[PDB]
Amino acid sequence: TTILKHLPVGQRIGIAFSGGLDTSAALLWMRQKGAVPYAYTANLGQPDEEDYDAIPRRAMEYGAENARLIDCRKQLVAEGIAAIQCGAFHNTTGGLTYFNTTPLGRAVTGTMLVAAMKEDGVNIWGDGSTYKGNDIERFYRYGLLTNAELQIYKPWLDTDFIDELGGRHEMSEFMIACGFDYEKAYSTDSNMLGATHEAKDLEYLNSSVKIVNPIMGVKFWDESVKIPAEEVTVRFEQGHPVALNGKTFSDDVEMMLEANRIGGRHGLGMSDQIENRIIEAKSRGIYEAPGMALLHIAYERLLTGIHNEDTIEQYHAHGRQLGRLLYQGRWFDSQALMLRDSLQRWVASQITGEVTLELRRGNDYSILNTVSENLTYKPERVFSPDDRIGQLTMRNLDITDTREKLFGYAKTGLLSSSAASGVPQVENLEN
Amino acid sequence: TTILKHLPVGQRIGIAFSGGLDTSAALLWMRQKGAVPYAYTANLGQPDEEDYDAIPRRAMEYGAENARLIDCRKQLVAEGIAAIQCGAFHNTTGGLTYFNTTPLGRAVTGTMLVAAMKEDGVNIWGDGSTYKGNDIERFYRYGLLTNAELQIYKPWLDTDFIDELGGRHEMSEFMIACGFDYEKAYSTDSNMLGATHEAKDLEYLNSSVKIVNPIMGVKFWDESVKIPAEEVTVRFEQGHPVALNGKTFSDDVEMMLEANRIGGRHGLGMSDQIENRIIEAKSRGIYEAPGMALLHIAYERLLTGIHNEDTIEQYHAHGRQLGRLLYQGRWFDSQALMLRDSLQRWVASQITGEVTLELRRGNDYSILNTVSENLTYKPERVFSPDDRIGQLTMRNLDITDTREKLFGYAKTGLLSSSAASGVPQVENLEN
Amino acid sequence: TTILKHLPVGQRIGIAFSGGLDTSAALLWMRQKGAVPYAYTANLGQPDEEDYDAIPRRAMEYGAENARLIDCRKQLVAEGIAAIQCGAFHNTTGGLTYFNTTPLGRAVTGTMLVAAMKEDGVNIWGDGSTYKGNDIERFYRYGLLTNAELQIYKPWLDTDFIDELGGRHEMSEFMIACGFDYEKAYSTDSNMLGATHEAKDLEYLNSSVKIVNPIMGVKFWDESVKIPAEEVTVRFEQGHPVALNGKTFSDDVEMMLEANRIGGRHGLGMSDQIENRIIEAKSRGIYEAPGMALLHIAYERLLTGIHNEDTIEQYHAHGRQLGRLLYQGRWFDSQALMLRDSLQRWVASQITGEVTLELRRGNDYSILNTVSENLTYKPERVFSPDDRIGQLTMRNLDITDTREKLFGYAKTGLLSSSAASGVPQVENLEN
Amino acid sequence: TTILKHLPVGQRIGIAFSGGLDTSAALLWMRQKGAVPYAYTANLGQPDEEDYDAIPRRAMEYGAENARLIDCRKQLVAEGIAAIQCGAFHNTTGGLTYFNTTPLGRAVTGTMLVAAMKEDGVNIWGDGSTYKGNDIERFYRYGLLTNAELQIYKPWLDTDFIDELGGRHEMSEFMIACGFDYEKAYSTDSNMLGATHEAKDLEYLNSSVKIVNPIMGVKFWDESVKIPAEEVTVRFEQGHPVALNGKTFSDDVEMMLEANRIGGRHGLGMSDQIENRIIEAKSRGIYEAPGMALLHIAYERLLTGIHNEDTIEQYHAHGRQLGRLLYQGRWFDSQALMLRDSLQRWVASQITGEVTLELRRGNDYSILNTVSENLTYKPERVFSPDDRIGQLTMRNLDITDTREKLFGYAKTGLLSSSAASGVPQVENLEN
Ligand SMILES: Nc1ncnc2c1ncn2[C@@H]1O[C@H](COP(=O)(O)OP(=O)(O)OP(=O)(O)O)[C@@H](O)[C@H]1O
Ligand SMILES: Nc1ncnc2c1ncn2[C@@H]1O[C@H](COP(=O)(O)OP(=O)(O)OP(=O)(O)O)[C@@H](O)[C@H]1O
Ligand SMILES: Nc1ncnc2c1ncn2[C@@H]1O[C@H](COP(=O)(O)OP(=O)(O)OP(=O)(O)O)[C@@H](O)[C@H]1O
Ligand SMILES: Nc1ncnc2c1ncn2[C@@H]1O[C@H](COP(=O)(O)OP(=O)(O)OP(=O)(O)O)[C@@H](O)[C@H]1O
Repeated sequence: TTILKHLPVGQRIGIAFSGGLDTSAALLWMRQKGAVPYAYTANLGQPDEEDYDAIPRRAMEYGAENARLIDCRKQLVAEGIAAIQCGAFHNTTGGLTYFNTTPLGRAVTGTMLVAAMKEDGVNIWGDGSTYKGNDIERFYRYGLLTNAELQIYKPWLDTDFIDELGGRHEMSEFMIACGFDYEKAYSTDSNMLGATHEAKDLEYLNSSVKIVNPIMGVKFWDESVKIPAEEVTVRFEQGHPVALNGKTFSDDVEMMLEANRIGGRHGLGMSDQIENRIIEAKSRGIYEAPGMALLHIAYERLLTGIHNEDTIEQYHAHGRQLGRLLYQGRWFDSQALMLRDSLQRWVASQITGEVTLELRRGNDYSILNTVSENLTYKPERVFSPDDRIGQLTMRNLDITDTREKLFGYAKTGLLSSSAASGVPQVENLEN
Repeated sequence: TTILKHLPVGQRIGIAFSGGLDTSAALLWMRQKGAVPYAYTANLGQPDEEDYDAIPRRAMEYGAENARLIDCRKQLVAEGIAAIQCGAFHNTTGGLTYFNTTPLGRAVTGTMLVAAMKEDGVNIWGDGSTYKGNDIERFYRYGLLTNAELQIYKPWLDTDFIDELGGRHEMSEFMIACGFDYEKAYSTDSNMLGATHEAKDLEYLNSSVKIVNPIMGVKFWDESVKIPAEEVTVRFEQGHPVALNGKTFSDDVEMMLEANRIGGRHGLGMSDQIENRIIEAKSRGIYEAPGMALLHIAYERLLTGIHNEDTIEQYHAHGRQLGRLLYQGRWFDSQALMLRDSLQRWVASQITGEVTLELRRGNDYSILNTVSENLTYKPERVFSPDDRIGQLTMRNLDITDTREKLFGYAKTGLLSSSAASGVPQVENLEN
Repeated sequence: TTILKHLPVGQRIGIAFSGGLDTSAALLWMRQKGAVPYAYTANLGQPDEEDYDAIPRRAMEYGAENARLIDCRKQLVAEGIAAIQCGAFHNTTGGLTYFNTTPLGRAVTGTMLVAAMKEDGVNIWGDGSTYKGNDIERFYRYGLLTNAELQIYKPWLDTDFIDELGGRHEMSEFMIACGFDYEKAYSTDSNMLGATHEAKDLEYLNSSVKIVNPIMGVKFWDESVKIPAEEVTVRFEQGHPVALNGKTFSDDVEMMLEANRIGGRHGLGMSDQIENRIIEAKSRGIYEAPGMALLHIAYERLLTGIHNEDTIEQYHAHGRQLGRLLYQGRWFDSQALMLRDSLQRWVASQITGEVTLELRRGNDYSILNTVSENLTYKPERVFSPDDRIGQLTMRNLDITDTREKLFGYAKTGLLSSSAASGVPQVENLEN
Repeated sequence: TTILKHLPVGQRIGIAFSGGLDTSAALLWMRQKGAVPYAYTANLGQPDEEDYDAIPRRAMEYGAENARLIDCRKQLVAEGIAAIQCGAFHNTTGGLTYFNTTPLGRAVTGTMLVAAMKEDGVNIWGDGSTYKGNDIERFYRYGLLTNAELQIYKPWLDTDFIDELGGRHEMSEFMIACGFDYEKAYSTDSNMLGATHEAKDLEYLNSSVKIVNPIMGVKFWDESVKIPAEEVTVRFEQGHPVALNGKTFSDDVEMMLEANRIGGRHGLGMSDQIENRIIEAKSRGIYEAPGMALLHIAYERLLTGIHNEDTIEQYHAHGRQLGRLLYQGRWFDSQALMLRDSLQRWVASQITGEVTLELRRGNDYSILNTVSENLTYKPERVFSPDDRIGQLTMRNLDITDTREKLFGYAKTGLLSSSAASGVPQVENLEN
């Protein structure tokens, strides 16, 4: 089988080790019960993490056979930039978008840590994501995709485990009992692309961003917090974000880190979404992604000045589709690769230019300038009145056909046959 | 022919009379040259219009055989609400949307004024839209659609006319010469759904919202302008917006007028778009639509809590498609009616509920509450760990197929065959 | 729970009783083991069924508390006609289509039999579909959709059951042992809309239609079988198929039965498809649907003469999407209803006319005539050379933008910069 | 201007010279009137053309300054194969498809002949396509795309020309008068990918394929014509068609020529389509494309055995969209390149395998075998009954939401609240 319901005694088990209580207690438990756990910690540039190096040490202290720190920032930022280039975001509300930051983190974490484990001769994976969420499924697909012989063991869904220790307090009393010493209004996941806040009090639709203490930006909704308007420039070269406020970077990680600081000072990008889980039930989250939002705005502004209507519609439609696949843990499936590759090659390749913005609070900003060697937009941009008259006349054929259709629809009752207005009246409950 | 290149002497000609210099001079000229012009003015609830009644009088004074004021507010608001229900908006940049307010105005104006003219035995139409824009084509389609025998005469594209008087000063000197007495950094069109600002200085991408004196809201970008945060509630009943801040209205026109005041105090909805004209060339505009934006945000928030993923994706895809048809002057074509009707019946019908927002400046706002008897979202909402294990296992078949595809793509060079990362590397210029 | 793993002793259990060995043995077993089974047989107009009345009698003989025959033909044909109107078919190969006949049968069977059971105070359902196929899931969704308190019991996935009797021979020896007396190269499912043939020898891609003994048509691939060319006319009225060869019918069931005879004499509609199961693994089937195919061809021919390009594209795109939802057992989900309703109202409503065809063997036929009061097509159908010149000239703006894009793509290596042909060369493995 | 209304005396004019009466008379006339015409003939592998070499000679005899024969077969076949790989076909009726053969011919002809002309210092183009069709616009876009300074001169839309000689007889009397010596039920255009038949008697929907004398295949509808069943194998390697009946070819042109012979003996691929012109009016045509059809069938059969559901849906949707762009003369526009490139790279690259078919008459054939190293389909292809039970159970959340929606739709009147059937009844004219 793929999913082992019980602890594989004596077997080498890889654990995606975050360092929290859940994985610490599970690691200690798996060792105590006879398994040989190996710890793998992903450096994802978590904004509230200042000492990634201490994590593998705690894993060793708790029983890990070996513990490694895998740096995933470069790959994370590369995929985040690809998402920006593809507009691979689908959970939107009134124009505010969730930038699929956790989905991106799992795609890189799931593949890189499993590759690292297979490299160390480890073919069993364990991660603390619960059986009720999206993550459990994302890690599942990316892992089996990377290692065909990968088997999954999640002690948290093992009777023997859940039996004795099953709650937070249960795990804490367990650590104490094992000889080792050692709560918000919501849970937070984060990486350098963004932070998500969900569960607990955020489960209630009457809670709001007001109970959140943002970790990548300021509380822009608090009028007492001072936020000076700020001018910012964002420049792209062939789809690559290369300069912020005229400064370049040694690598994309440093660029994204700076994008985060700029948007962070304003709270740019924060949204509140009710979304659909992979298991077709809804969930609610409050999200942060200051740098992604900054790049996304500049990218789209350039896009509107550089590409034609049909190409921009493909960016939107293929982008939304890709966003859903990314969210489902299918970022590397053939249908996703095809959409991503096509958008990167034909849309992003031409995105060269610079956008100037004035940022104030949250999502309030203004566009101040747009420049590009590739613009198809031109001020006061060729044809005569007579050329237009002919073009207008060529429309008569189709207008006549449409007029006949309206007559036919009125006849069959879809449009009111009695409309002393001139405005066709569609016959449904709303009109 | 349909488009008459020269003035039809002695013939009754209908003129969409706005009251501006252009149509005033044209009316006087057409009468002077032998035609029998009839004036029709549409009451569209233009925000900067306080005396619609005086317009037909000026038409009479300038030579109109008869002049009528056609009230189009009810139809305008009805179509605007339908657009909200259908998310019929397509020009977006970073989540900021143009609400197709001029397109909606033309659809109602073009049909209603032509119906009024045909009613008075008038079968020739003239309107001052230039031969370089979208409007000329919108009025053309809606008119011929409403009156099969409609012929078009636009003096502004008549040699005899353009010859003598051809400029603004030319027309002004013409009025004076005819015995009658009588400039911004951009041109403005507006109706009660919104205001558009384009041309002149706005043709330059280095101009911005800063040179605009908004007519439906405040200058939220001016830090010296004081804008108190404000809580607002918006309630829908079966897709119909029925209450604002707990108050109902005698009709939808009054509701929209109030929505405008609420969003106006904050500058909600304002955007800057580079878009594609019907003639496939780009144009730039700065837009206002405070009430539409307010309703749009609340509607979408409810939508995310009430409908499933596939239904919401149809709202987005069909909505964007509909927005483009609306923009092209095809709001009543069969393909548009089908999308609009389907969305009104199956999506809007279930949109019942109330959304509470906190508005600050421009597009900076927060969602404070979302309630609905039709929510499918439920706090802490059924299945066991074992149920999930089986569901996860059912994925293996497709994961194996995908793994084989990745192998095949690496083999054919689409993915790097040499990737010591674990993260598949797509082979294109961006990666 | 929803799915009962073990027999609910003493409880009333509803069984979708087909009369085959599987359900006969299961019914006898469930009674013998203490449950109180009720039998429900759906009359679906199975082509190879001549005595539906005897089925409930055999159920009574085997232990059914009560047995009913539910006529589902009218609903089946109504849904089949809706599918035709919506082009709700998605498994196609070289233009040959699977008409989703089993999916349609399950939607009507699953809802109607469950309603019948709930009517008799029965709230547990059992059906013999295996745990490896699509059907098990289709019946599951339609049942719970119709009865919220419905619980599922499938003895075939019950250890106690599978234990003792688990094979065909096991069940046969069981009947004998219980006091009652009593194999092709593939399995067949069928209803009056079509017949499916799959499994066994058809699992192999080197098998073909040659091993199939069609039950709704002749062996058109056998040159020794004589098939006279035949002229046939098909007439629709507002989307409803009303006449075949000039004759009308007392109801749609009789019309479909005649459509089947006409197409059957030729083998019209037969296809061989490799498709994707709901569980994302592939399956292979050989299908028959002579009447559906006949109506589908005539409907589409009229569609091409009556509706415009955008409307026809929506028919194809929304139709394919709907076909997939139908196949998944989601024919009544909101996203499906929206697509189906929109197509029926705006596309089908205008389909009035008659198509004449000459049928020969299999899918070889010719179109001989197409007539319709609603045609927008007209022989030698308005504009001048000068009108076209202007229209062509209006294209220059976009052509220039496209030329600049080609230059940009060549520059970035997507198109060959070295092409002494004039034909742009896309840079990928295929060119 | 771009389109010259009158003959540019003394100027070098390039003429796409087919050799027919129309271009022969125009060439002679343009020389006689003072222009300096250059002739360019495209070798497109026209099936009914046995002496392409004589064409430029006749051009020289009629006054051409120089005349060249440009071989376009290789490029034509390359683009035709790309279309097959992308399923770039959109005019379909009952599964029968028009393979966009003229659109492909114009894309190669328009670009290659203009490049040849610009090469000879010729910057004015003339072609005999009428102002009422699609071709005039296709040649227009491909030409200006290839040569920015290209100007168009079509004598057929020149008053001076149309004045004196305007009809066929007029042109014939003209040739005689100039010292040179020298009708079906429809017009035919053709190249090695296919033949189109339209106009004249085919304008009437009561005409049929029976009045057509096919030029690429036999009259399969004539029962007296003997057509022996034939087995054929088609093999692809990474999307490239490489073998037919086990034989390979020196180049793709020879392969396509053989594909044509094979399908031609049976009349495979012939269809009758009512379609929409670029100018939104309908037209009718009868088409031949035996080789394209043969490759298309084999390609799709392999596609169904190799790619997953989402990837196949993209092939269909993106393919149909691409087909429309191709038809409009936009085969090289950015939105087309993006769709074509994505499909070639991610779908076609994996199409390796062989399909065996039995061809009889017209579109009647059977699939006999399908093999591929890349198949994801496998006979008797992993999961247990318990795994399926859990997977089925995970559906309850969404089923409950859907049940609530049905209740809501019944409440708002979209579904009958009174349905003693169990089958939800959609409330519209069709049900
Ligand atoms: N930086 C990291 N390195 C390695 N593994 C990690 C890292 N961050 C998270 N994980 C793994 O992912 C699991 C889930 O993450 P986390 O506990 O933060 O999520 P959550 O908010 O509880 O949501 P869910 O349970 O749905 O995943 C952790 O138990 C751990 O196995
Ligand atoms: N309220 C109205 N009632 C009747 N006709 C109107 C009204 N508003 C505008 N029109 C008609 O529409 C024409 C175009 O409107 P307007 O002059 O405001 O547009 P514009 O900004 O110049 O842009 P364009 O020229 O592209 O339309 C006017 O010349 C007039 O004929
Ligand atoms: N006419 C009918 N009336 C009632 N129930 C039926 C009828 N036809 C089929 N069924 C039910 O559907 C079940 C599955 O049908 P059948 O055995 O014909 O399918 P199959 O070819 O074995 O494929 P699968 O197992 O995937 O359904 C039967 O066991 C029976 O419960
Ligand atoms: N092989 C060729 N080489 C060069 N030019 C060609 C060739 N075939 C066709 N053309 C050009 O295309 C024009 C149109 O082709 P043709 O006359 O065959 O089309 P048609 O059936 O009359 O339809 P339409 O007028 O709509 O193009 C010809 O007048 C000629 O200029």
